[PDB]
Amino acid sequence: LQPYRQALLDLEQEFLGDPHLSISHVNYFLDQFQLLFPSVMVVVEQIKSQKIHGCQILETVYKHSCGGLPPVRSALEKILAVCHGVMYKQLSAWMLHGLLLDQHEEFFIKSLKQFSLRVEILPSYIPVRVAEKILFVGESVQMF
Amino acid sequence: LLTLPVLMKRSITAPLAAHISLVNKAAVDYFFVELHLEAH
Repeated sequence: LQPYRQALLDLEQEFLGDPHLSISHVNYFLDQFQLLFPSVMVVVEQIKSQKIHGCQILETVYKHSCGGLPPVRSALEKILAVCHGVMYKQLSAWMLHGLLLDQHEEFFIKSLKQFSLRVEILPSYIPVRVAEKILFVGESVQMF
Repeated sequence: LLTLPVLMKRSITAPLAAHISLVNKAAVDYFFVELHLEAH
């Protein structure tokens, strides 16, 4: 939303910085954002109806990041970088220090119990072929 | 915002436990000689 806020301050220096406008210029200037918002409005309406949770939001984000529209494919890319940030933090937490910091949640890892790979809530674009490797080094630190 | 959140808070304080382990090693002698405990 920083782009929208910027593109709404940039009119403030005209609606009383250029003494006449008509909303046809406003409608045009913000018609750029007439395209982006419903494309992310459907994302938060998907969240509010499907009761999405935990890492099972990264699939929703990465799904609609495959919508071909380049503006939309940048907006939901910049959301995706933040949330990968979080899951990276959880994975930096677990793997070197044996800490499943995943309170009230699933970071897809549910003595082997609370050390078991869930795969229902796992990203489609992350394979089990490497989640098995993750889980194994996680149990590894757990026994030293 | 921190790349080691809980992971290494304790690791700042943990050289205290080394001091403790030294004070502990320097606790045994009072009984081994200032008492001669096990010779007794």
